[PDB]
Amino acid sequence: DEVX
Amino acid sequence: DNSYKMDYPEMGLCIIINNKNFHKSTGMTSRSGTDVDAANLRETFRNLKYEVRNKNDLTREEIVELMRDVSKEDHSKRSSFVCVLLSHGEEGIIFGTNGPVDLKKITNFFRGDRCRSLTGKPKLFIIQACRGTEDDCGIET
Amino acid sequence: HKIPVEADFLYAYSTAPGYYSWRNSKDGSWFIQSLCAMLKQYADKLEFMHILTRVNRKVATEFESFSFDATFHAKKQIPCIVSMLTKELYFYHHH
Repeated sequence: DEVX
Repeated sequence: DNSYKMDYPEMGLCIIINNKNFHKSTGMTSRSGTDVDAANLRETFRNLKYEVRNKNDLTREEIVELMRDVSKEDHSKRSSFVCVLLSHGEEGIIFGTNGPVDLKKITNFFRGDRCRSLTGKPKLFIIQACRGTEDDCGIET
Repeated sequence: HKIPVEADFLYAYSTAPGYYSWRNSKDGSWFIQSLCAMLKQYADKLEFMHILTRVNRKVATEFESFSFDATFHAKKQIPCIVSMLTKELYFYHHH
């Protein structure tokens, strides 16, 4: 999971 | 009267802007997984009978040019318009590979008075992008 | 005889104002994953706002971030439907  | 007329010859265009790689100055790391989204959206809208056009890694200038050109097309035989933006973002902003551009600049091209062939027709903008840096800790239910 | 120039726009934001939006490197973004799934399952029946409402529920309930960095761990997300639409939208047509 990564953040935009 | 209560429902948009969707029986024009074409459902309309589905423009997908898939930005994965950015210039270091943006400080944005490669958006791993975005190609999965792009492919998923292409198939999904294909099944809805939309004319899908995928575009990858566009600079902020290219995004504006693309939107301008698309808004200048004759959409008379199209029931609606869809634009999907996949990229980094901030509140009210979407990122080109080289920097930020206001979402308002993009959507304005399609205003009821600037894109006459889409007047009275649904214009959808689907935006997968950050709108700031706040996180939601949630609450147990 | 005239309609607002801002009318008939629908902005389906992946997240609420001011917030992060999550994307999984293997499966794609939570929002797009959910959007496509709900469209595939309900576009032949439900009105768009109702499909998007199910997307909101799917993203809100089935996803939670996992990170080795506690600062980005166990986070949640809710999409944001912004509608200036004046009519119901169905991707099907009764002929």
